[PDB]
Amino acid sequence: EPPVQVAVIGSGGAAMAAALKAVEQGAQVTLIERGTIGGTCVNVGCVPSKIMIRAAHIAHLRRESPFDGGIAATVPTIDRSKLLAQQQARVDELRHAKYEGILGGNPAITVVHGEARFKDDQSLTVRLNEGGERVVMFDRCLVATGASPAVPPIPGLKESPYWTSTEALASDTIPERLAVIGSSVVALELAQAFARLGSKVTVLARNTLFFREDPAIGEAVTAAFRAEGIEVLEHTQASQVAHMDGEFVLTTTHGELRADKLLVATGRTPNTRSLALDAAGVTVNAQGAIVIDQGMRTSNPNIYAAGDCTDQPQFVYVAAAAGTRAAINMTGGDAALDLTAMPAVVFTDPQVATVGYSEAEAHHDGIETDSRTLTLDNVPRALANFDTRGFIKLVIEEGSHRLIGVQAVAPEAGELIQTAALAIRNRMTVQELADQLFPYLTMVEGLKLAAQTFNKDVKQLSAAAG
Amino acid sequence: EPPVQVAVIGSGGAAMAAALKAVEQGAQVTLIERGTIGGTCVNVGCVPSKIMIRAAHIAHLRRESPFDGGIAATVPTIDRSKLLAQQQARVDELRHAKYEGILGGNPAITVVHGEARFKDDQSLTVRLNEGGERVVMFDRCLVATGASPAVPPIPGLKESPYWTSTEALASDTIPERLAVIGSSVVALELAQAFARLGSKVTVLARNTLFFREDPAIGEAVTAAFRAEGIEVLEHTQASQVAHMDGEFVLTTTHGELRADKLLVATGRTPNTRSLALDAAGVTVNAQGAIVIDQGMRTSNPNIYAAGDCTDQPQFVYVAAAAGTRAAINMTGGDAALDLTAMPAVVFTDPQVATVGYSEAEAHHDGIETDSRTLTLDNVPRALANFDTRGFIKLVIEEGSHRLIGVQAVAPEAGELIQTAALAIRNRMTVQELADQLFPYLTMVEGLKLAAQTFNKDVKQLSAAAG
Ligand SMILES: Cc1cc2nc3c(=O)[nH]c(=O)nc-3n(C[C@H](O)[C@H](O)[C@H](O)COP(=O)(O)OP(=O)(O)OC[C@H]3O[C@@H](n4cnc5c(N)ncnc54)[C@H](O)[C@@H]3O)c2cc1C
Ligand SMILES: Cc1cc2nc3c(=O)[nH]c(=O)nc-3n(C[C@H](O)[C@H](O)[C@H](O)COP(=O)(O)OP(=O)(O)OC[C@H]3O[C@@H](n4cnc5c(N)ncnc54)[C@H](O)[C@@H]3O)c2cc1C
Ligand SMILES: NC(=O)C1=CN([C@@H]2O[C@H](COP(=O)(O)OP(=O)(O)OC[C@H]3O[C@@H](n4cnc5c(N)ncnc54)[C@H](OP(=O)(O)O)[C@@H]3O)[C@@H](O)[C@H]2O)C=CC1
Ligand SMILES: NC(=O)C1=CN([C@@H]2O[C@H](COP(=O)(O)OP(=O)(O)OC[C@H]3O[C@@H](n4cnc5c(N)ncnc54)[C@H](OP(=O)(O)O)[C@@H]3O)[C@@H](O)[C@H]2O)C=CC1
Repeated sequence: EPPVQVAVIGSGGAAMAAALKAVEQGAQVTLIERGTIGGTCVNVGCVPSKIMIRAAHIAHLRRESPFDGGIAATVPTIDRSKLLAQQQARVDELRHAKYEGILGGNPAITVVHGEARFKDDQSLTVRLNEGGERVVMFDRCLVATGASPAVPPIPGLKESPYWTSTEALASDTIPERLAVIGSSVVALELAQAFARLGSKVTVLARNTLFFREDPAIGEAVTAAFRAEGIEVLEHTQASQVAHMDGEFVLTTTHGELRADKLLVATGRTPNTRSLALDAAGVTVNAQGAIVIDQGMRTSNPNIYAAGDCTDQPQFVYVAAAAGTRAAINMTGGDAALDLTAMPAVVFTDPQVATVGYSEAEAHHDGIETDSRTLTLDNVPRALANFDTRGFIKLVIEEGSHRLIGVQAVAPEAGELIQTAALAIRNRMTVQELADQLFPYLTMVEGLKLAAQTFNKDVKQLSAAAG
Repeated sequence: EPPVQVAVIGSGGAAMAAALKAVEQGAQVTLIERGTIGGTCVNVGCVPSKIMIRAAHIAHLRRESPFDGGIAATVPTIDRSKLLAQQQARVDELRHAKYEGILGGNPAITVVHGEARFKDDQSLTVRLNEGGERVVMFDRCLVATGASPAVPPIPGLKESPYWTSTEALASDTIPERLAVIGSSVVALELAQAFARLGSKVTVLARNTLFFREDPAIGEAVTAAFRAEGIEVLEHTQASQVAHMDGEFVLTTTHGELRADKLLVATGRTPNTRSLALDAAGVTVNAQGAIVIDQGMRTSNPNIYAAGDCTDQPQFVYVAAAAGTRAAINMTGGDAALDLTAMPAVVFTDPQVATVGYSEAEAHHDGIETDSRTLTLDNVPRALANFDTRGFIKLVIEEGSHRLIGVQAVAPEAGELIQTAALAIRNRMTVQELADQLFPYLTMVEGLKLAAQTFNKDVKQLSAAAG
């Protein structure tokens, strides 16, 4: 029973989880990474972005609050060089501790610095970063190559000095004027962060914000953004980009827009063109994403794929869960990833959080539904904070009354969404959820209150009644 | 089938919930209140305190943050007159909308302004606020008279101008120096609020903070308090209070302590001495609390009790839940209050939150346990915030591995505790909890990470792995 030889391409959340699990299951791992160890999350994604957003939150609350009648506010001076140094130090520390140190301190793992492609379904050719090549033979291989920022084909954009999320996060100055092309998670998390740290921000949204989500979400976020001075140009696209006399000049229907920096946040495409997937019989879809089943199996039985390079949702917790289960299956087990109560959080303020079905998604799947939308001016916590921006929306199956989805725009929406996720996992009805005790003056109490509106008027119920 | 005549004494969370439910069940309610409509929660409790604490939070973050290297901070000027006006306006608005307007706009409810006592088990004598008396006959009666701040018998205290929570919340100035006697929820929520709004605060704790809770809680809170300049004198009591030359002078073992204002927060005693409970055969315990079963039944079958005047936990959500169920039982039903997954939240920063059993409580009930304590320096969200004060502690039944309690000291602990409450309600094991997807970079993810440490090393696991 020789150790199974497992090859892993990448070192992000999917690859790390797979490598560690494979080792735990008795395999010898060869991990190939072309760039910085740790991939997107630690280096240019979740961690640095959430740090910058937290800095932004502090800046914002120093600038303004619902309590300014009685607490003086100031325009705080911002030293982005110091903020960036702090951010990078945590990134570097986490990469060393949770990635480099975990791979380096493990004798069942060989790390190769190079770019891999398939030679056949049992071997990779690696172009080594120090030059030349090496062949890596494997019994099983996990492709976990992630994704990269997409670039729309706008004339003049390619040759201009524009930013993706990577360059934005690595910037050592807050630009006076920031233009943002895009209208989803990356665009809006970063637009609000930059605005709060001092930029005059203009968002060019080709449709409306969060266009593919329940429309209540985009409506609430758009209003929030406008309320703190972020310009949101809906149904607006740039037809030309130019960079002249040190600034960006964007041609749009709304007229000419000028800015010091331009962030383009228009999706992330799977990193698969360099892999020679045809050499291993691994099928992709029209977007270039590797097609997998619930066991992370590709069209080739020796090759698995996990994370953003596949057709599954792009979140680090999905990538990791998928990597872990791919490893089980590569080492003789039988695991499947279940996404039925997969929550998602957008780190704007207020936060967006979702889990399960929107009304529209349920209808498209042939489910009969009812819903209730509780505005935050009904939530004691929001009233005590004097900030009632947002809502909590509950979606149920008609008849069974089973909770099947929740969408919320609220401060701490990301915290309360997990109570909704566990309710859905446990197949609870809204009456059962409403019957549980919740602490008074928490945002999560809003789930109880929303659940109660399926049977009675919120305005006619007394404090913590239920 | 004549309408059942239900009398309710009080107008707080228990009484309101009962009155409304009784009416919904077809009864005619006579509600007797000696003071301001709405009782403790709306007027002098939960609502005004959480408002003041939120004001304090803004003041604090304007003063200091983990991002001060790159974001300038100031000592904000505080106008407590304006803050108090804002606070009171929300209190007054909520009393009108959720209490007065709900009672006044209901023809099945008669409100009597006076102090009730029992004449016998079918009638009350009410001393009317406008003078004279009235007898109220009833079929069933709910006693929901709440509690009042307790006063320890310290020489000189009684005749000094000290504060309870009521006077503290109603104060129009921030005192330069505030002394606090007490070491539990009221003392510590208000001590930190006043400190953050500008007071130099000294807490006299007769033992340690949160003495009756898992000791990890008090340790974390004490450290937090000291870290922001609140003096915590453990194992310290005042043996004499004097008020001389405009200031309080407290004699203690640590020597003489002087302050401008003194808050005494040493418990809340049930309001039952004025009720003539012996006239109706209603038994109290040694503390004066009305003894009730899970159906809120007293020793007299026609008389029920709910909220802080009983021996059940003192929270507005318990009082309301109990009032609602008492009403069901007063109108021919069969309901019981289940407190097995009753969460609790303390609105310090970081928050304290608990649900279910501590290790000690489990052991005292004959349950065999294991536990894990995850320090917050292991939680991505806390690391991204550069604030790793606190912990998340999980308690399980040995063998079954069922989660039976959670104690947490963390920002947003009150939000994440509800996920723990639902896990416990649904009888989940820690492995089952750990197997659920949680969003990355939320505080609630900490529950997943803690759950995972029952089977493996946190430090050896990669980002969002599970
Ligand atoms: C700004 C930003 C913020 C985000 N915030 C969040 C968040 O808050 N929460 C959340 O859940 N998700 C977030 N995401 C998404 C999350 O970061 C990704 O879903 C997750 O990191 C994907 O992990 P992965 O392992 O699939 O890929 P990656 O982490 O991208 O790793 C893939 C690795 O493979 C390497 N590679 C590619 N091709 C080859 C090859 N041929 N040979 C060798 N090496 C190769 C790449 O260099 C890369 O290091 C964010 C993303 C961005 C961009
Ligand atoms: C500062 C503070 C902060 C708090 N914060 C929280 C929190 O964040 N969350 C939480 O869950 N709980 C909190 N509590 C506790 C919560 O407020 C109480 O548990 C809850 O309000 C109790 O409700 P109740 O209906 O039992 O009594 P109450 O609201 O006290 O109502 C009792 C009423 O009966 C009246 N009354 C008494 N005797 C008679 C009589 N003989 N005749 C006529 N009328 C009478 C009283 O005047 C009073 O209005 C807090 C308490 C305080 C003091
Ligand atoms: N908190 C978290 O969980 C985070 C997660 N992520 C992950 O990364 C993924 C990628 O994020 P993101 O880049 O925001 O992309 P998304 O795939 O979420 O959305 C694509 C965005 O690009 C717009 N778009 C596409 N093409 C064009 C074009 N030619 N011109 C103008 N706009 C265009 C879309 O507009 P329209 O909608 O109108 O079509 C939409 O706003 C996310 O979906 C998420 O899974 C990223 C950051 C944070
Ligand atoms: N967020 C929330 O849920 C809130 C809830 N409440 C509710 O109201 C209740 C009452 O709160 P609180 O007044 O804090 O009382 P608690 O009953 O929680 O605690 C009593 C406190 O008084 C101290 N004490 C008692 N006698 C003396 C004495 N002679 N000298 C010095 N100290 C003394 C105790 O010390 P030791 O512990 O050492 O014995 C302890 O600190 C709470 O238990 C809670 O149920 C109140 C505020 C907020």
